[PDB]
Amino acid sequence: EVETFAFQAEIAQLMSLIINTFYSNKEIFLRELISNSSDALDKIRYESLTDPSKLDSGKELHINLIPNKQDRTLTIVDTGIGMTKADLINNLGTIAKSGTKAFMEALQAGADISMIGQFGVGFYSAYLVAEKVTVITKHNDDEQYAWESSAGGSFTVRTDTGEPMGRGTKVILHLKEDQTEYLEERRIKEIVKKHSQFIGYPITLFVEK
Ligand SMILES: Cc1ccc(C(N)=O)cc1C
Repeated sequence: EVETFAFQAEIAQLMSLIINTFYSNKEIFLRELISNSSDALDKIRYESLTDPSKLDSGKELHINLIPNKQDRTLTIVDTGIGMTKADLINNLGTIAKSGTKAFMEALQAGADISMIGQFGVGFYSAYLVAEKVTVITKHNDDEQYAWESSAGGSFTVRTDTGEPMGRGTKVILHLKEDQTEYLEERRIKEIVKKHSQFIGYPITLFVEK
């Protein structure tokens, strides 16, 4: 059972701008996704300070980066708070309508795409490098769901029958053919060191056979 939804017009416009604007500094997508993971880990940590059972679904608070050259995917995994089905549908837990409005006003006023995270819509920078994004998520208060979009104005949500996650979010980037540098260990290490050096959770870069 797959449900297909239309993006709000403003979010579709944000995604088309990200896909179509000439902008060479694409590597910032990874900083934005890691920042979102850190924010989600902060939320479950805060909840656990008054209710330790919030971590019954997993005590470890971490971020994993998993490149797969055979599938041409880069996956960002975190054990943060996750997202309910309602959160997924409501722009992955963001205020993306008002954030897009502010972002595009900033762009016409001199800003560049790298400042997207200051407007709460950094997730959509994934489309700088990915032709399709799949988001698998599990929140303590809901079941495990898969969101997916290749842009083009629509996204899908379905219950996920894949590997149970316990709690957290996996962002699977199906990379564009010309963006495979983001599967190379030395390139990922460079970006993490440049942009994510002060993230307060362990970031483990997995290696491949
Ligand atoms: C937009 C978004 C996507 C994934 C996560 C996460 N890693 O929980 C958080 C946000 C705000």
